[PDB]
Amino acid sequence: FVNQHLCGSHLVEALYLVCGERGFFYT
Amino acid sequence: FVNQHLCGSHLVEALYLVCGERGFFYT
Amino acid sequence: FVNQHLCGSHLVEALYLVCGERGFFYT
Amino acid sequence: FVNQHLCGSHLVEALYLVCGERGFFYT
Amino acid sequence: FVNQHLCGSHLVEALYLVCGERGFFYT
Amino acid sequence: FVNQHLCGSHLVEALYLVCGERGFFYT
Amino acid sequence: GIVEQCCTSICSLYQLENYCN
Amino acid sequence: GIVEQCCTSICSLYQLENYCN
Amino acid sequence: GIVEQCCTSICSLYQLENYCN
Amino acid sequence: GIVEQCCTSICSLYQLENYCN
Amino acid sequence: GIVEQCCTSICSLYQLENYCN
Amino acid sequence: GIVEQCCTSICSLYQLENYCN
Ligand SMILES: [Zn+2]
Repeated sequence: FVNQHLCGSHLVEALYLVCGERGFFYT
Repeated sequence: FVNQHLCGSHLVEALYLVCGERGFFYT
Repeated sequence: FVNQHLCGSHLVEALYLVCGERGFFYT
Repeated sequence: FVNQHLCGSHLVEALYLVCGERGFFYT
Repeated sequence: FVNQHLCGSHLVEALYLVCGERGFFYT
Repeated sequence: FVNQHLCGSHLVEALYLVCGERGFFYT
Repeated sequence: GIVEQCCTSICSLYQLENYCN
Repeated sequence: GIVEQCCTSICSLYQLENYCN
Repeated sequence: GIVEQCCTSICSLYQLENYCN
Repeated sequence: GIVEQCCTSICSLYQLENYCN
Repeated sequence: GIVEQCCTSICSLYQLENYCN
Repeated sequence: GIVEQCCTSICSLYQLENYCN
């Protein structure tokens, strides 16, 4: 991952991609 | 909001739409 | 749903989720 | 572009790309 | 300009939709 | 992230998250 | 339209559902 | 139906222009 | 988790609300 | 490149096809 | 939260992974 | 290309970065 800001849907999508099956906590 | 099977990115997007900034847990 | 702006494909995605197989009108 | 049939959310994605804010009916 | 600017992930998604597995150049 | 096969949109989104505006060739 | 209600401003689920078939 | 013209059968992006509002 | 309740089983607005913080 | 053409300014579908491999 | 770290400011892959399960 | 390396085979972080320009 790198440089740009990540907000809204893009931040949750990046989380979904990076964490995968493990899941994540958007907080 | 119709009842249906929500999977992958769509489930993640659905949680963001419903919860928003309250934050949420995905497992 | 939550308190946030829904723009572009994100709004179309919201419609896709909430309306399901019934379909929708993006107008 | 020589894509075969578009189904589900993929068809919706294609509609927004082509139509944009002109709007469209997904039924 | 009923069609809006295509930036970031949205431009990459549009390129994939139009080009397919054959590939594309994001530059 | 998770060491596993990355295909289609998953791969295009991963390259954007990692490369960003640095650009990349999807072939 | 839906973009003025949900994108320019903030809309509720009720408003959004108004555009379902 | 857009599904028959585009999912059941192959359609081009330019063909979708006829489905815009 | 929510994937078992909403993807394998049928999802609903009420279920989604229960996973909000 | 395509970024300046489609993001900075507005582009058309054929301009995108110009960047296909 | 993650919003302050990744949306308000720019975060790294490591920081982003702090929120995985 | 990257498709063959990451989709047909397995590739990690430093493998995707190798494809950034
Ligand atoms: Zn966006």
